[PDB]
Amino acid sequence: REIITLQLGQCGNQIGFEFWKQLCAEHGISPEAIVEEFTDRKDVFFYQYIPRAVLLRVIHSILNSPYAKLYGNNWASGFSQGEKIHEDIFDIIDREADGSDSLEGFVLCHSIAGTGSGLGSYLLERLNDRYPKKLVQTYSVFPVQPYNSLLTLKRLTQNADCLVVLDNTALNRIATDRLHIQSFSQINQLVSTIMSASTTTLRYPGYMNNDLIGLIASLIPTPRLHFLMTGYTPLTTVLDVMRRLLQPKNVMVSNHCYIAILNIIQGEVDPTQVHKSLQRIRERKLANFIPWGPASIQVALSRKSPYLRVSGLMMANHTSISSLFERTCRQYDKLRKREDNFDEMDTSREIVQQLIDEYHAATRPDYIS
Amino acid sequence: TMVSFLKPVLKQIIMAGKSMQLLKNL
Amino acid sequence: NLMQTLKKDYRLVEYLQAMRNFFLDTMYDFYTSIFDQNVSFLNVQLQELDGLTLSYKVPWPVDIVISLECQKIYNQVFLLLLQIKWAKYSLDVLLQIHRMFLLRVKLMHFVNSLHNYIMTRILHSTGLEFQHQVEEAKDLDQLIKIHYRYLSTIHDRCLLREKVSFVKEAIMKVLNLALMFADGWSIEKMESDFKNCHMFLVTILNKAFPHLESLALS
Ligand SMILES: Nc1nc2c(ncn2[C@@H]2O[C@H](COP(=O)(O)OP(=O)(O)O)[C@@H](O)[C@H]2O)c(=O)[nH]1
Repeated sequence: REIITLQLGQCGNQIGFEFWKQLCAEHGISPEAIVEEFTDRKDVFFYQYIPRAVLLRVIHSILNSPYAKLYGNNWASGFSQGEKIHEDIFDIIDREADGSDSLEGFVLCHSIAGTGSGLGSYLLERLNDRYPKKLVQTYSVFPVQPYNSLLTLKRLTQNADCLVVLDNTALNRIATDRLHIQSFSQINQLVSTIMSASTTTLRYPGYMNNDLIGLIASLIPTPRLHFLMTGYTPLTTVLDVMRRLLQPKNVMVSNHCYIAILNIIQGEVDPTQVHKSLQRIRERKLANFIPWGPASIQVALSRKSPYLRVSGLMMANHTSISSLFERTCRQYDKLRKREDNFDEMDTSREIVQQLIDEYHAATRPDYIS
Repeated sequence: TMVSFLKPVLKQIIMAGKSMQLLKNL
Repeated sequence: NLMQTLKKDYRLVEYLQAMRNFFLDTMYDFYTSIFDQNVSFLNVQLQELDGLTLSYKVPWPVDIVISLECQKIYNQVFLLLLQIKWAKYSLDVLLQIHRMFLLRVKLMHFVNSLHNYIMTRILHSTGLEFQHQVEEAKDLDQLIKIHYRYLSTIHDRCLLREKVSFVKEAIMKVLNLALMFADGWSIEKMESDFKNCHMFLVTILNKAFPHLESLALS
């Protein structure tokens, strides 16, 4: 069961290529798509070796790299251009979808900050049309810009099966704090690490979590609340890791409570001490959950790439993500009264108001009704 | 029915005798 | 000398590692086909409510270690494990109207917590210790004992031997809630049962022998 990737716009093509760089660096696959001599099931993310990549100006830059063997600014502008090449790109998808034995998911790397946001809006409505049994996860990236952003939200609110926020501002913070840079070519170095470590349990088989649906649906309580945020502190026992993870200095997001926590441990840690670490997390109570539903914290063990030290990743569903929406939302109301139908923009503003109003009620002891 | 002369080590004999018989067949 | 020539050359140890691997990845695709029977249909699937007896072929040099009554115990834990993977996957493949979702998280949690307990805390704790023990094998006999002291203990931690109608049946009957609620896709009459059996589960397991507290939190 395989997952196909799609890189949209300058941003998506940038973040995916670097992610494909490190992923090919972790695996024992030389840059020339030829196996190196020098345990890993790689049929999900590789075809016998050519990646199942769908790239969409930067194309020249990708070809100029030695990895050539591995294959306006309006939102409405992107929406129109997508219908123009409707069958042009979907034949590439269909030749690979039907070319794939049993497709499992749809990962998307795109920035909603110009044309990729419009084209990305086109893919979501289109992918739900044809494929009704296919997972759609989007690794969207956040920051005239309020307009393009809010529309992609309206599309992402009901089309995508999941969502992982990646805001540039919080990423800009880590760029100076622990790296001392002030660059686009440098912030993505963390994004690739975030992406690669996210799917480690799928590329290196273990006992639990042998499918992407196995990871996400433990977090998402209801299809409306399908927004996630991540954590990656290591930049030492199992207790040292998780406590470093709950510090808001590390969360990639710029009352409130969590929904569920999933943790990834890639080191050589011992499975004797993990169940006790959860206890000290509960006793010391460094986090609160929903008052209605009994929430749990999950953590999985994995194996680091031998072809490449204890590291870890955290996935979260935190209701504090509502504040991020309200900012652009306020920014929309700002330019709306400040400056052929202009009616769809109001429909987008209505639906995104619903989701936020559900967040604030999601953290109450009466979430029922 | 057993002489206690070699009892304190008898277990190490049988476990060596039978284990040896399975070696010559291999 | 015997143990030395037994690491390779009728590699009994290599065969043992594969044994506990082809069950307890690969076996994910196998069961998923069974979700959506025939006795020959399965074989081609494998070579690619409580039955499915599985066996294996062992050469004489290792026959004395992996005995015949040893296959059944390895089969015993495999049967029960699948029912957990079943309920875990059945409540996972899908995605007062929304009130059903509150019955999902209130349940998809509980089966998920149990699965995290049997596999990680038991089927991987004793497994990590067992390998560190066999690599120091120095005898024909004691290799049986260190092995037989691995099943008869893993059959006890995973509660399947005794106290079945006292404790094990409770987990078994609430597992039927994972089947009934899966098909329907009366609602009020489920939580009255669910909040009862789950409280019945804790108010019975409360007698805790000591390792049961690792799950007693929920
Ligand atoms: N964090 C990060 N953001 C990027 C990168 N490249 C582009 N972006 C963002 O993408 C936005 C511009 O997207 P754009 O190039 O117009 O997409 P296009 O219209 O489809 O070509 C800007 O607001 C940037 O913040 C990158 O490497 N890292």
